[PDB]
Amino acid sequence: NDDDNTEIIKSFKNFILEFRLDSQFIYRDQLRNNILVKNYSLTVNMEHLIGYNEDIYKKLSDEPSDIIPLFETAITQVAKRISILSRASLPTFQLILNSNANQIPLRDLDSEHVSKIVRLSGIIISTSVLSSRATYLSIMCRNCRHTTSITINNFNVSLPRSCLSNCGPDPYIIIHESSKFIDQQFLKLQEIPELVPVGEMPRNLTMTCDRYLTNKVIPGTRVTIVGIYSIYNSKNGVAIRTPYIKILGIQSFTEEEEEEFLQLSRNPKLYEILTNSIAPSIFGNEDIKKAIVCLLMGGSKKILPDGMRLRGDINVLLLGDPGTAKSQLLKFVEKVSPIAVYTSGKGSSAAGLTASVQRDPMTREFYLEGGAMVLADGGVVCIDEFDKMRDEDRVAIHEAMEQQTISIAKAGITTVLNSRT
Amino acid sequence: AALPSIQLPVDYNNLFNEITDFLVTFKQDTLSGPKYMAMLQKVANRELNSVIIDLDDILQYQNEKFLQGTQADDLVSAIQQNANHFTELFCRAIDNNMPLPTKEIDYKDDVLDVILNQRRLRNERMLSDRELFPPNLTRRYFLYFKPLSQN
Amino acid sequence: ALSPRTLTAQHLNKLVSVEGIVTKTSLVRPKLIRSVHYAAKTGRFHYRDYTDATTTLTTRIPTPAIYPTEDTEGNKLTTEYGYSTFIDHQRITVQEMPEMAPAGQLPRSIDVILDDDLVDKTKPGDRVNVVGVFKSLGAGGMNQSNSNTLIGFKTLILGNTVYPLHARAARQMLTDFDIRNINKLSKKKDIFDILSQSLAPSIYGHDHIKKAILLMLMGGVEKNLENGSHLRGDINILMVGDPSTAKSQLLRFVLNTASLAIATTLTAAVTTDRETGERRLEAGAMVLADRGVVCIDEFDKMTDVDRVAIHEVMEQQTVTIAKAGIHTTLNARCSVIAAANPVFGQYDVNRDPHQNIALPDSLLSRFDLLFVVTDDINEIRDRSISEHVLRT
DNA sequence: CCCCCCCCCCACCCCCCCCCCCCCCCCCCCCCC
DNA sequence: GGGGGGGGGGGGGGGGGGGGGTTTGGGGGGGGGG
Ligand SMILES: Nc1ncnc2c1ncn2[C@@H]1O[C@H](COP(=O)(O)OP(=O)(O)NP(=O)(O)O)[C@@H](O)[C@H]1O
Ligand SMILES: [Mg+2]
Ligand SMILES: [Zn+2]
Repeated sequence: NDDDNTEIIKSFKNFILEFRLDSQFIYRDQLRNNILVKNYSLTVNMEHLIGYNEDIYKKLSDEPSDIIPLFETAITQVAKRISILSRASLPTFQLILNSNANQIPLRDLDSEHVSKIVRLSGIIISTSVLSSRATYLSIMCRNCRHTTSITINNFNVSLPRSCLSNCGPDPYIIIHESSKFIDQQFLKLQEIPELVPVGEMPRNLTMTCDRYLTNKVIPGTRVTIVGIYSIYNSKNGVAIRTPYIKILGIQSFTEEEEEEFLQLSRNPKLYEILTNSIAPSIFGNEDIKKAIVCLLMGGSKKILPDGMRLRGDINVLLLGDPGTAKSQLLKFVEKVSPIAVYTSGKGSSAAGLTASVQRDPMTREFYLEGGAMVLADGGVVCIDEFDKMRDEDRVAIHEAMEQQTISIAKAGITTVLNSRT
Repeated sequence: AALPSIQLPVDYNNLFNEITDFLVTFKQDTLSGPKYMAMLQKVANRELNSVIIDLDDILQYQNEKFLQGTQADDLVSAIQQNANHFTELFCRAIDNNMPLPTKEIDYKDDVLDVILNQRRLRNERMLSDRELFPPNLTRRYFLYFKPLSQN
Repeated sequence: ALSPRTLTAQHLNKLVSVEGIVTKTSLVRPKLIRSVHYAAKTGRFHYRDYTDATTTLTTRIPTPAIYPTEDTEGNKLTTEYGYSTFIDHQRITVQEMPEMAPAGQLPRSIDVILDDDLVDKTKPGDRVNVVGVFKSLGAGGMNQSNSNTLIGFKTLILGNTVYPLHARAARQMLTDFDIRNINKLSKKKDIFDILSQSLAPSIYGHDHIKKAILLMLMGGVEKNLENGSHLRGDINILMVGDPSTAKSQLLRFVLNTASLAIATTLTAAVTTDRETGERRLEAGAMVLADRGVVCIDEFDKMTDVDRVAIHEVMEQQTVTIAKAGIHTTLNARCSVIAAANPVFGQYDVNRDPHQNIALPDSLLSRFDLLFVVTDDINEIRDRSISEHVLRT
C-alpha cells in the first residue's frame, strides 16, 4: 500500500501547490511565510480542502490517524520545494486545521466519535508543564549493537520485542543523542457552563497538543478545539478505556483596533463613557463604578535600581447594606475584566485559594495546581460575601494580596508562585 | 563475564609478612614479651575478646625499622587507605600465631570444640584411606583499629 | 541563555545556561564508577567501570550496579574499597524565577545533576545560573511494560558549572588607614551619636532607638562565676508599636550592619520530613546566632510551643531538648532584637504592651529594653517621607 | 451555659517456577548353553 | 532350566524461557472562653 500512500501524499502536494482563490496561491504563500519566520507548520481550512477535492476530505475524515501524517509529509516536501534550491534540514511540519463543522458539545462525545475528527468547545481549566515526545528514535541492540530507527507519528509504537537480526530476549535501547523530540502539553477542557444539564456536575476532558499548539492557551480561556476524539489504555472497570482528544487546532493587537483604541483614547468624554459602561443596568453608585474602572485599568507596576518591585494592582472593598448591588457589580467585573476569577467567601478553602497539591492521573506523579489567586494573576479576583470567609483563609489571602506571592512547601515540593492580582 | 585487571603499588604477601613481623616483635619500648603476643595469651585464656590495635604502635614499629635501616612500606598509610582488607590480614596473622591457653577453661563445654573435634575424628577416619572449618567460626575475638594521636 | 520555562525540546543535547532558583536539593550520595578487586588466588587486581545515563554525555550500554565476585577462572574476588573510585552525586531542582513567569502560569522547573566538586555549591532558595548539557534519559514509555505511551521522556541538565547569583565581608580586612581612623575617631566624644546615627540614615528621629541598637551590637560581657556559675552578658531588645513605623526598616539596617546575624519573621526542635525515616535535631535562629544576633520581626505572631521555650534563651542563653531520648542542652548565647505589632487595631498608647499584644508580661519583661514606637502624624515628617516616596 | 474552636481519623536484574527433551536404567522376553 | 543380552518403556535430571517484584476536606467529639 506504499504506492497508495505515495498517491495520497502527491494528492496533498498538489493541493498545496494548486489551490488558489482570487489569483493568490494562499497555501504556497502561507507555507513560505511560515518558513521565513521559522515556524514549521501550516494552518489549513478544511472548507478549502472540501472545495478542492472532496475525495481527499473523505479520506481524511474516514481515518485521520493514518491520513494526517501523510498530509504533514506532503507539507514537508512542498516546503523544501519552495524554500531550497535542491541540486545546487527542516523538521516534520505540523498540520493545523481550521473548521466550521457543527460542534459536538463536550458531554455528547461518546463511543461513536472514536478516531473521528471532532470540533468542540469549553473552558481550559488546567495546562500541564511541557513534556518531550520522540519523533525520531535512534535505536541500538544491547548485545550485537545492530542499529535501527523508529520514525514516529504522534497520533496512535514501542521498541521492537527482539533483535531484528542468541541476541538476548528484549534487547533494544535508545541513543538519546541522535534521537529527535518535540514539545507535548496536556490540557483539561471543561464544558461550557451554560451548556451543563440541569442539576449536573460539569464534565471535562483531558487532551493533548504538540509543536506550535503548546503554550497557546492559559487556564480560564474559552476555546473551540478541533481534534481527534481518541482512546488510551490507562492503568486505572473492565475492558474500559480513557477518552481524550488529540488537538489539531485551537481558536480562543489587530492593525485597525490599534486605530479604534487611538480614536477612543482621543475622545474627551472617555471616563464618563466607561463609567456608564460598567454594570449599565445598575442605577447610581457613580463613584463606585468610577473606582471599578480604576481597579480594572490598574496603576503602573514599577521596578527600582535595587531590584525591588512595586504594586500596580488596586484592591477595592465594597462593604455595605443588603441589596445594594455589590454581588451584581462583582459578577459584572468577572465578565468585563480580561482575566478574572469569581469566588464566594464561604465557598473558599485556603488550598483552593492559593495553590494545592495534585497527583496527575496520566503520569501518576505529584504536581502543584493553582488556586483562585493564581488563576486571577494578571487580573481581578472577585471575592463575594467576603465577610463569611474563615480566618485561616483570610490569613492565606495576605501574602497573595500584598506580597503578591504564594510560598509553598507541600509534598516536599518547595515552590513560590506569583499573584499579581 | 570477563574482567580486565591492572597492576597496583601494593603486595598483600609482603604486607602480611610485615603485619605478622609487627605482631610477634613489637612492644611499647619507650615506656621502659611483645604487647600483642601477651594480649593474645589473654585472648587464649578466654579472659579478653576486644583485640585493639593502635596505629601509634604501628607508627612506632615503622620508625624503629626505619631507624634500623629497613623500609617498613608505611603500613599506617595502607591501613588508613584500605582498612577493611587489613582486618582480614591482621586476623589471619593472629590465627596463625596465637599461643595456647594457660588458664584452664573446661574446654569441652564449648559446642564448637565438641563439633570440630568430632569433624576432626571423622576426617581421621577418612584419612586412613578406608581447611577443617572456615576460620571466622573458630575466631572468638573481635579486632579493631584505634586511630593515630596528634603528632 | 535560558530559564526552565523557555528551555524547550528543541534544545536537547545542546549546551545551555539556565537562570533560576534552587529547590529540592537531594542528599549527597556516593556513586560507584570504578570497582577494584583483589583476586584471592590469582593475585591480580581485577576491576570494572560503570556507566549510566548521567555519568556520560553520550549514550553507552548501562552497567548495572553489580560487583563481580568471580574470576574467569572461577577464583573468588575481594572488593577493594579506597582503591575503588566513587564520585559524589547530587540532584537539585532549579525553579524558574517567579518574576519572569507570565500572567496566570506556574513556574516551570528542571533537575540539574551535579558530580564531585560542583556538589553543594548551592542550597535551597539560592538564585543561581547553571550551565550544562540538556538531556533526555530513560525509556519514555517506549518499553513494552507501559501501556500508556503519552508520558514524556524524563529530562535533565548535566551540570558543568554552578554560578550562585549572590549579587544582582563577615570579618573585614583592616588597613593602616582603618586602624588610624578608628582610633582617632574613638577619642572624639560624639561617637555614640555619630555611629548610632549612621545606622538607618533614612529614618526620621528615633535617636534613642539607634543608640540602644548600637549598645546591643556592642553588647555586654559574659560572667562565669566560681564553679562555672553562668550569668548572661548578652542584651535583648523589643520594639513594640504601630505598623508602618521605622521598626521593620530598622531590622533591615541592623541585619545588614551586624555580623553573624539571623533573619526571622526559633529555639531548637526534633524534626522529621517526607523522605526521612528518622528524626533529626534542628537549630533555631538563636542557636544559629550563638554569640551572634537574632532579628525577629512580627514577634507577636510566635506560637505557644515557641514562647514557652523562649524563657530558656532569655534566662539561661541555652535551649533544652526533651524527646526521643536526645535529652541534652544547646548553646544559644545570642543578643536578640525583636519587633511586634498590635493584635487588633492601631496601638493604644494608654494600654500596656501586655494588653495591646497577646505576649505575656512574664515574657515581655525578659528584654533588657522595651520600646514602644508610634506613627506620629507630624507634618514635617509626613512632608519629608511623602516626597521621598513620590521620588521613588 | 452555649457556642466556637481544634483536634482526630479516615481515604532491570535475579529467583522462583514450570515445561520440555534426552538419556539411562530396569524390566521382560528370547535365545543359548 | 537358568542366565545373558537385546529391546522398549518410564522416570529423572538438566537446561531454557518467563514473569514478578501525602495533602485536603469533612464530620463529630471534646474542651475552653464570653
Ligand atoms: N441600584 C440598583 N439598580 C438596579 N438593580 C439593583 C440596584 N440595587 C439592587 N438591585 C437589584 O437587587 C439585587 C441586588 O443583589 P446583590 O447584588 O446581591 O446585592 P448585594 O449588594 O450583594 N446585597 P447582599 O448579597 O445581601 O450583600 C439584584 O437582583 C439587582 O438587580
Ligand atoms: Mg451580595
Ligand atoms: Zn542484536
